[PDB]
Amino acid sequence: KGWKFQGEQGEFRLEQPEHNSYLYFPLVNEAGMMSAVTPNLHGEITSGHNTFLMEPVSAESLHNSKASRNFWVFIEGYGAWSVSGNSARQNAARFTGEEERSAVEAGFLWHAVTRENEKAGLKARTVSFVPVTDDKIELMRVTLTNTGNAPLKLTPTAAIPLYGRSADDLRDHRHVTSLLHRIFTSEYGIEVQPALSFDERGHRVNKVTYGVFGAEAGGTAPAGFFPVTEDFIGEGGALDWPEAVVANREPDAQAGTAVEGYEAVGALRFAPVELAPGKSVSYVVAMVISGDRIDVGRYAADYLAAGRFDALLEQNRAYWRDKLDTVRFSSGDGEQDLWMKWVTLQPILRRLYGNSFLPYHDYGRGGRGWRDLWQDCLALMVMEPAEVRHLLLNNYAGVRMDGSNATIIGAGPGEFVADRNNIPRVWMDHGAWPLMTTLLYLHQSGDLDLLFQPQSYFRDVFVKRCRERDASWTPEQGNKLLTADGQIYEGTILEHILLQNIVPFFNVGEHGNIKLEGADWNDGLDLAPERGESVAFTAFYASNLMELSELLLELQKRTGKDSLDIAEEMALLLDTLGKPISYDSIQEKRSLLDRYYDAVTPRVSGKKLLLDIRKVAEDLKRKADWAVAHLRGSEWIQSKEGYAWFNGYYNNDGERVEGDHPDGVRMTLTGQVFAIMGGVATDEQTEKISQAVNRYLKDERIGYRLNSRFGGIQQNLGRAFGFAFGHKENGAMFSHMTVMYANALYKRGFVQEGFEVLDSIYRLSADFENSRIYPGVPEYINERGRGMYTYLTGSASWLLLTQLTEVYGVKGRFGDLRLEPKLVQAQFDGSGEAAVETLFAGRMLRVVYRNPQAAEHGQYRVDSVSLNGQSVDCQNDGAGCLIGRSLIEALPADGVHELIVTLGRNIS
Amino acid sequence: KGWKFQGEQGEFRLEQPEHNSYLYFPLVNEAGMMSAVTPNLHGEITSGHNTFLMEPVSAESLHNSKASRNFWVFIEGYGAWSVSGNSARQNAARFTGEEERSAVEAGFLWHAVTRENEKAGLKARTVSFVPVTDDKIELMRVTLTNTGNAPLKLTPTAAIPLYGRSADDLRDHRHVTSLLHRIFTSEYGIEVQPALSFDERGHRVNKVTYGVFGAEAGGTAPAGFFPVTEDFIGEGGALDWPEAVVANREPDAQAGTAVEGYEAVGALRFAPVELAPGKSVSYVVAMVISGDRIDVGRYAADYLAAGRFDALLEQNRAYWRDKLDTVRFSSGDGEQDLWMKWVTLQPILRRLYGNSFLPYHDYGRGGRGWRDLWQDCLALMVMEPAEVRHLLLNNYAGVRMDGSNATIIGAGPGEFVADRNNIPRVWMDHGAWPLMTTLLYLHQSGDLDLLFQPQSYFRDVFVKRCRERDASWTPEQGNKLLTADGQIYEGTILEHILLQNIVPFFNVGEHGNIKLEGADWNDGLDLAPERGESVAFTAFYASNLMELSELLLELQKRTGKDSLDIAEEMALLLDTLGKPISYDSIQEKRSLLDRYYDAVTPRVSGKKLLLDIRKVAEDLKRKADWAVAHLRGSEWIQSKEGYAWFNGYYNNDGERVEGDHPDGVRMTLTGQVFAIMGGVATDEQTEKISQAVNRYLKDERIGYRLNSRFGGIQQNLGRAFGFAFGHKENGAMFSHMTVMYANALYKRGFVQEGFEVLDSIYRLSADFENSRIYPGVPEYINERGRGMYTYLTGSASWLLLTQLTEVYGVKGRFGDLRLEPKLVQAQFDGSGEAAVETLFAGRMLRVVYRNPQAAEHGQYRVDSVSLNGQSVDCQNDGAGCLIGRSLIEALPADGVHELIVTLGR
Ligand SMILES: [Cl-]
Ligand SMILES: [Cl-]
Ligand SMILES: [Cl-]
Ligand SMILES: [Cl-]
Repeated sequence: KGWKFQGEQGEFRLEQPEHNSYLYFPLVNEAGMMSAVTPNLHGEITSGHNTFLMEPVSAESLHNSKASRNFWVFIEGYGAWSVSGNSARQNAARFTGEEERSAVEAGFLWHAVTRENEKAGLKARTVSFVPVTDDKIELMRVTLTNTGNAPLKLTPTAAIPLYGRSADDLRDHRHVTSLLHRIFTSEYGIEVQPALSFDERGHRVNKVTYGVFGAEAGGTAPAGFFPVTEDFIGEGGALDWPEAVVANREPDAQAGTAVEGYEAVGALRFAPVELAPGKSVSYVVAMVISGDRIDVGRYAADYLAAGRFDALLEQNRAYWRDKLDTVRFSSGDGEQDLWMKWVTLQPILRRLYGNSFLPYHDYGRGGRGWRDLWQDCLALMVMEPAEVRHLLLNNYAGVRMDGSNATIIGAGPGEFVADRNNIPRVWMDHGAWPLMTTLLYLHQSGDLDLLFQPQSYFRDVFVKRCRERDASWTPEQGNKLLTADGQIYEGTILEHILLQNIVPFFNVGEHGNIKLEGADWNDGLDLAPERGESVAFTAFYASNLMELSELLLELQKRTGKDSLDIAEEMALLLDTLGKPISYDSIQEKRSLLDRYYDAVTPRVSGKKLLLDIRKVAEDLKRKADWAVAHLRGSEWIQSKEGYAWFNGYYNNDGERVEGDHPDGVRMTLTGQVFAIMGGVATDEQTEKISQAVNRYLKDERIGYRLNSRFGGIQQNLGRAFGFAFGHKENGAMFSHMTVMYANALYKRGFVQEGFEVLDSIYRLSADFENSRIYPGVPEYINERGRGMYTYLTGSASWLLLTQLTEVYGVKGRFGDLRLEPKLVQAQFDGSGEAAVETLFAGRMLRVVYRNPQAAEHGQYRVDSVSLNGQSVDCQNDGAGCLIGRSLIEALPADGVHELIVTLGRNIS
Repeated sequence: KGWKFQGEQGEFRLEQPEHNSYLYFPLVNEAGMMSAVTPNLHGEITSGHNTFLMEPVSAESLHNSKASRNFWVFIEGYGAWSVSGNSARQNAARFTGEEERSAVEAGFLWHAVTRENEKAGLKARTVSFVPVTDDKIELMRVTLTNTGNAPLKLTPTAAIPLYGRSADDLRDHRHVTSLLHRIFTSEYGIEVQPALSFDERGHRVNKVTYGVFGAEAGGTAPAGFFPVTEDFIGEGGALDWPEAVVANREPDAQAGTAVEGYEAVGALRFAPVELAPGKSVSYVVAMVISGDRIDVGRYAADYLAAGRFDALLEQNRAYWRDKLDTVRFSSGDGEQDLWMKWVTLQPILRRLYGNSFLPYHDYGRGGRGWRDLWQDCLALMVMEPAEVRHLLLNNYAGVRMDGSNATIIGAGPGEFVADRNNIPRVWMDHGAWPLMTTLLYLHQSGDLDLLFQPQSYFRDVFVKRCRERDASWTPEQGNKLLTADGQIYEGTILEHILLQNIVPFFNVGEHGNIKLEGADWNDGLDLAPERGESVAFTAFYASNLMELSELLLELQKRTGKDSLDIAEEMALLLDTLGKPISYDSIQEKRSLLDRYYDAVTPRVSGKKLLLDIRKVAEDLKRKADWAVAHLRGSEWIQSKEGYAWFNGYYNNDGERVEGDHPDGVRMTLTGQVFAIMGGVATDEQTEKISQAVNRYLKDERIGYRLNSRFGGIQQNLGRAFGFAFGHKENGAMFSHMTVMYANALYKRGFVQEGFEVLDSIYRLSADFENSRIYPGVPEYINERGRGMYTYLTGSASWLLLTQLTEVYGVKGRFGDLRLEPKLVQAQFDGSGEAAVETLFAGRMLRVVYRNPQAAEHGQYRVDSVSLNGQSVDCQNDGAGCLIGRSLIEALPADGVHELIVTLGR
């Protein structure tokens, strides 16, 4: 019943594709055309929240709305027929065993729908893609073929239903705003340019223009048009059975006609044609969004002229092949290797959609959040590392002097927007992710000097981590932290990082773990700001502080830096250097944090202290050691049944969330992941955690759940518990957290367990009968096994990163290349090999692991390593081998350089 | 081919009704169930913005969404079939000449869709109505009849697609919010009660429950259910072709099943049945919204038991017949008389829908605006007068001490909400409508003492007609104007009225007419707050001031009141009493108004002056005379062609809006109406205005336009000009203003002209081929002749009122009954009669005008008047005859009392 890969480049085919609800496929470009296309050509087309070409949709629209893209043929002796099956007549064959043969084929990045009218002897194939040009444009090519024994007489009509305004107008002033429409017909099609826009921006003049144009393959313009939706469908008609097509009416309008005040359709009537047996005719349709009236002449020459569609499709295929060839996996599981190419696409899709504008993602307006700033750097480090350094530098401008950060991202490089009107949430984990991302950069690049670049701090009306409003703020101060004498304060990137991690350490709740604030990574743990605690992310901050300590000593060891320049007020938080407070006292830690807040609000002095890098490291290690001992001694729990794991949470009544409970044990995956990843969990505790996970969270049908079932809503904890169990942030297999769990297991050497987790995600995703999704990893697998919120999920970045840097084990260590395979025997192919092609230190490498002895992980070691046909010496034997960055950089820039790692068995 | 009336109570029928786009019919009750139903059973069902049972829709949804109410029959030998024609199979017959025979019949207040499957020998009839009980409920009865020669085997499935949450979720978090759904099945159907609500109110616990229940005619419960929409439609299915029906699957769920996290459908599978030739089976479906989980047992007993649908439908018919029988017209145009019964319904509909929740009305959230507070009193004064006095008193609490008013209406009696976050618009005409409404009340009731009742004034952060923010404001001031000593200030209703009308007099622009502010009645004249002027409403205020003057002298003449108690600071604005300023000086009028504003901001002193009622009247007449002379002398314009009329507007560049212009003369209807109505236009000017209207605004196809064509957007005037010409506030036949034009013409004795106007509205509305609406008056007739924004339009209140008080001429004069017919000869029936049944001074009267000499208007007069078979004396010959209120009040309370007015030459 499912899709099947064809060829070796990731192309797939699915038979009878409209027999599955809710399917859609993405077409997008950098210019900003963002489309979704279903098996009957429904979906949406937009350049932003305020500029939808086709009507904004959600999931239920995909079956319930008749307004798909469409292309009609009026077939002599048969009548009206949709090339995608979206007509009332064709839809009425569903569930009667009389459905027409159909298929979807797709690739990088294009989509093809096929259909056969056996009765009439007609076949159609409709190819959709977004060209890789600088226009906001989607193209469609319909090819019709006479498969029968006699000539067919056909009258074609393209029909792209238009919306042409803000999603704010979907219902609210939907009809009123239709009165603002202005339609202009020209030789090749229809433009709609509303006179005004009425939406949440207010009432303004509009110039944005939405166009539908078309031509025959040979360049011939349409014979005429039906630009007005109500006239096209006819009195009592609809877009899946429109009178103009069904009664084969003469066109309403020719070129040069203007019509005002009506909903519009890009309905293009082509000349009738006699199609000989075995012959084809094709039509090209272009859907365009532009900032002003369209130069229809240029668009016709560029997109509709004979041969342009085909040339541009080849350009699309080459551009996407080039983007995705930066990472290629090769293993014994060829299907998973191909599925991984789709995973590899997803991080790009998230960037170019702004996590929005696909049917399930029905609320996004295309912006970026704080998390995205750091997360987007993960795939880029592997696939396109040139801009990573600049992004990281810019991102740190968003940090406040209390360690919190701006939460609305602006247009410009390192631009952040203050909202003085809405009191914003603080997410307690926002300070943890930046160091994780930045450390990866440091280890891939070797660019330790990034840490000493200067950067400003964000400043707005909100102080003491949004606990109060500063009465002294003005528009005249601007959005940057100021010194006493009025200058923009600048500190090192490292100063920003230290602040982000040290502040949460002191911001403890009544049970001594770091406060939940408005939520952590689970945005649905939003109802415990007063007394909630994220033990889960206390582990992450503990680990961050420890890594920082190690980082600083390594900076001294490598850079020779003996000193750190830090704002003088931050010396209060590095209490180990002066008069140390008791970290066992919640009162003392909170009081100290209050003194710090007072010292830096509204302004800093601008004086900096130069502090011994070892002494700062020592302070960070004291904090980290304290947190580790506290978590192990106070937050390690056990059920009566005998399983044990880490409590992740305290609720808004100050109660421990996890453990035994009426109606079942309560456990969270999030409470385990960072404990494992960061080392708070001992090896023994990690083994025990994995047993508890497998007992309480691992579902036989849907895999590793985010949490076990809490009965009913949990109004002292979060809105997540209002979702049905097994959906979204309540107990679904939430891919992002599950992948991080696997990553954590691989990091700690629990390779078979890690493998099981990663393999479960793939198996679930690829089990089409239940998942009902195309190749890729979804945001979650739900209670019924369905894949939900496709393509845009951050889990793809983590899956890609984990497969590369943990499973195949190709990763940087201070700029040097560390190779440490964690492949299991089953992953090696019929030639005893598994390989990855990957970019490192500006060179493309094919890292090939040879396991001729077919040893399991734990039974093998690196016997020898060769590069470009020559022996490489390595500065390690245990763990894995380490190759100096110079040897990579010395390779030629052109071509793929093969690096062969031969694996042999262990002695004794 | 249009609708046709059947019988004499306003019931109509339309053949092949789904052959027309966008049709819908309203079903509503006082309890708050608000529904729309189309010929294929689409539309919507809601109790408010946040509590939609069926998905929120606009006009395009009515064809584009498959999620109609539906009822399916799986017919052995034929397969799946929709009783309303909404299946993929049946829709595919449209435009092929193979469509099934169908009809809509409707009445007060119910709807019936019929359909025939000729192939199978099956007929269906589906009746929808909202019971007039205290529940928020819609009922549906489907009756199936075997019209063939052999038994039919039928499997029925009701299917009401559910939404069950806020319109805010239509797309935004549509899917996320589906995860909050909780579905519960019981013996008689399906309940959906979301665990939480996520909408513009925030994230909250929800208890509201949406139910779909059903039974066979005899009370037998459904055999089972398909509560989950995706399971009902099946993989790749849709609501117009759902697998559960099409493949005739066994039910997914029985009573006692709970399902969480999925969009829901009220899909009720009834037991299969063998239907004999000629025989019928019926099913009843109930759609319910409740504040908490539904007592399904009680609903089954009350709504699903054998015979309850029929009893409740009869109760519905009797309730609505009783509401609408308060006004009945009878003339030579029987069809118009019946169409007027639908017009008579509309003011009730506007109240019970809150001008919202019908497909075209896709933005209203069910509240009331300032205008509604006064406008709603119009229909109530003639249909249901008991609460009118209380409403009027409460409404005046919303006036600020600068004559402006609150624009957000609250929950409680005379509750008004401060806006606070948005700097709000001031609508310059908001102060004019209250006196108009109140004067009508005074003349219908005789209750002159209303004018002396005390009332507070509204107070918020906005002062000087929202030109500045009060620096002294806090939450601790509260929502009411305070005295110097800290007391809530109270002034008479008359004080409020005087203020509302005197302030605009001084608030003049650079050309000397009253400032446009954020708009007048045309809400789309919103882009000239700095320099715009509404000459149009300057005429209305001029007339109001003159009527006030007359009112005060009449108060003295009747009440014996020699004094008016008025806040001392308002004496500044009655400058005729002290040191008069020059009304010819814009500077002096504005300066004086500034001194007044300063005197009452932030507080009044609380001291009142007693002022001679004649002297106040004299001040008001001076103002009114000044305004009249200024408008006649400065705003009367003429085109080069020789037509002449009143300029209505100055734009934000201080330019005169109307007159000759490149690409065509610019004229507004609004600039004429109040000039005529209020007397600013002389009789000569009124004749000339009517010629100019007919020349520039009267379209042969669509009737009296609101304005002539201004080419392109007009960003120094208003957003209205961004609408396509002939739509909404840009040049459509906008019924409300056109009716007021007619009213104005009748008032001034231009009866043939008035008749033409009113008759055009009817003809346009009833020309179904173009209008494509059911009986009633629409908000506008558009460029293509289509009726738009049906049912809820305030034009119905004006049409009703004008037909009663001007055309038939049955109106109050200080509580006495004045009869002054303005019927044309063609309006009299074959017996030479035209009549109106109407409620006056608490009695139902049938006023019959007999015109045996067939005289035209202007050629006839009142020869004699008789009441219940006895001669009535009249205290008037000129204008019309006047009957003392006592003679009416002395009549018996039960029954309709006939009052025969014989007309001679
Ligand atoms: Cl067929
Ligand atoms: Cl956003
Ligand atoms: Cl058929
Ligand atoms: Cl509202």
